Amino acid sequence: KIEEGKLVIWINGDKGYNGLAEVGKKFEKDTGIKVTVEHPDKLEEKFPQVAATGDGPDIIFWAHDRFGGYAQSGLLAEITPDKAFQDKLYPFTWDAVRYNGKLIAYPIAVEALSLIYNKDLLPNPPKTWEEIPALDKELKAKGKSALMFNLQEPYFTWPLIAADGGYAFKYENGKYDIKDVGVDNAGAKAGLTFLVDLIKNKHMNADTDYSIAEAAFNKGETAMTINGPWAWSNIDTSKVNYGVTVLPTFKGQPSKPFVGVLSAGINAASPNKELAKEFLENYLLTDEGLEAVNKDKPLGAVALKSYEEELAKDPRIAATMENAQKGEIMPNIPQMSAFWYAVRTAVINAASGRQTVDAALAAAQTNAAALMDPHIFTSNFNNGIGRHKTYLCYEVERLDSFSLDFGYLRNKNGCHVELLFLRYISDWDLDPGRCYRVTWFTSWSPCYDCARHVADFLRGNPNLSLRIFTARLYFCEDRKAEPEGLRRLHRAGVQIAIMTFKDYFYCWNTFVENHERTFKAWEGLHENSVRLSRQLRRILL
Ligand SMILES: OC[C@H]1O[C@H](O[C@H]2[C@H](O)[C@@H](O)[C@@H](O[C@H]3[C@H](O)[C@@H](O)[C@@H](O[C@H]4[C@H](O)[C@@H](O)[C@@H](O)O[C@@H]4CO)O[C@@H]3CO)O[C@@H]2CO)[C@H](O)[C@@H](O)[C@@H]1O
Ligand SMILES: [Ca+2]
Ligand SMILES: [Zn+2]
Repeated sequence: KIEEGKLVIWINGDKGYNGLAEVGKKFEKDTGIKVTVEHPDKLEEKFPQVAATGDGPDIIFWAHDRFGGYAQSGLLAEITPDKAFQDKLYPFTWDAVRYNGKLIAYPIAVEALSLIYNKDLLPNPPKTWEEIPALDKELKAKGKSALMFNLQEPYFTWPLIAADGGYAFKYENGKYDIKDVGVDNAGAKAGLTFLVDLIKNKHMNADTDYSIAEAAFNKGETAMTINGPWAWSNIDTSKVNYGVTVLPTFKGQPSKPFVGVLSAGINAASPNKELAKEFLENYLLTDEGLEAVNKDKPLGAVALKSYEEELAKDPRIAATMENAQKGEIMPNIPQMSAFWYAVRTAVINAASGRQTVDAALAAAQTNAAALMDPHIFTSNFNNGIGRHKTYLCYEVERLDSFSLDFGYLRNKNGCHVELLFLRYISDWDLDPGRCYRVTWFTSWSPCYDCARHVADFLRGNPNLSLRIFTARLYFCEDRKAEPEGLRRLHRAGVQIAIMTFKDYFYCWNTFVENHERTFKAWEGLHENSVRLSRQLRRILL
């Protein structure tokens, strides 16, 4: 449901979407092809929903942190720029859009948050966060506040949380450990506690959003703020005398903002994949293109070497790059949106008092995971009681071993969990140059049909290993076909086993929102496990 011979673009409203629409005009004049530029709310949320059915825009613009998700779902076309073009752009920006061995998007510009001060109210901006209270007291007397920034988005408070030692996923040896999450470590709590204490002590209000803070600073009501390049335009229009310096340090260490890389990706359902490539390579990622945009609203430090050398003379851009170096670049992995949704809830609740810092950050670590209700796990994985629904917990590892994703799903819409997993892993289109191992923890054995498709799919993909651990056996009677289906899976190389306490214990700690409560085994677990183990042993002979 996407029009051919036309380009629709989605970009966020805080970017220079008018500047971009002009590049679409130049492009239209030189080709005849119309270029619509829309900027819907929550476009980053809307895209995956529409794109999954063959609708959506041809090009989507967002920071790169959300693209691994889009790629896993099979929503992005593979971009393929020649070696000549890849030279035009800084190497490290290409690395930000590298996922699953492919390039998934075109990098446009590097964004990072900076401290923005009013020279008239504060000629010397504070070097530490700890001054801000005394600074706010000194200023409150004159009818002004010291600092105002958006507290409704974790992006803006992340620099303070990350400073003392908070982090998203541990990065070591070039890879990300998705099981080592550092949102609740000592550092995180320290930085966030400072934030809350500012709110308790009446130096910041908890309800301050983006528009409120932007209006405060642009009317000279608050001495400082914290924002990105995109904000500079309206500060100019307001004729405030502003500087753009380094984010203050916390406990001696620098604030570590998450660095975004504005990126264009192409809808895999687009018929206009060529048009999009032509537009992005030869009209936007040029000198003329980026300027048209950067004049509407600043991009930061663009990815285009030629045009960046020119922009880097700006002292504002210098500070941006200084903060970016101090900080880290955002991971692009699918876990990132979950992480962002989680951290968001923490800062809001901790800031409003609904929770304590320690409590909020605890829940964040847990929420960022795909976790089951404990009642649902016990209700369904009991090896003695047969519910009429199937649950599947899965882990997907890479044999280099190293885990890429873990989650759970249940049968839905008359669609068995086995076929649902097949779609999820097909859509992903894993790099066939490497080897992976899929592990299922399922509550029922697979029906006969699904045993075909899983066997077919596995002979279709020699580089995948499947291990199924099951709680019960479905229709393993002699007047049923299912028992052979388990042999056919076994012959396709699949390791089938019955779950045991070790397995239930692992699942309890991995796929369940257990609240630290220890796994209590049910009466008949060890007996049922033993009985079934033999019953299976009898099937695979
Ligand atoms: O929870 C309710 C909210 O849900 C939606 O917000 C989500 C996004 O969908 C997530 O992707 C994520 O947002 C990240 C964002 O992905 C990340 O790039 C960064 O965004 C910066 C961006 O780099 C910069 O260019 C500029 O646009 O500012 C952005 C920050 O505002 O950080 C984001 C998170 O702070 O998480 C959010 C929820 O936090 C939906 O959009 C919301 O309307 C909804 O309320
Ligand atoms: Ca760094
Ligand atoms: Zn089935």
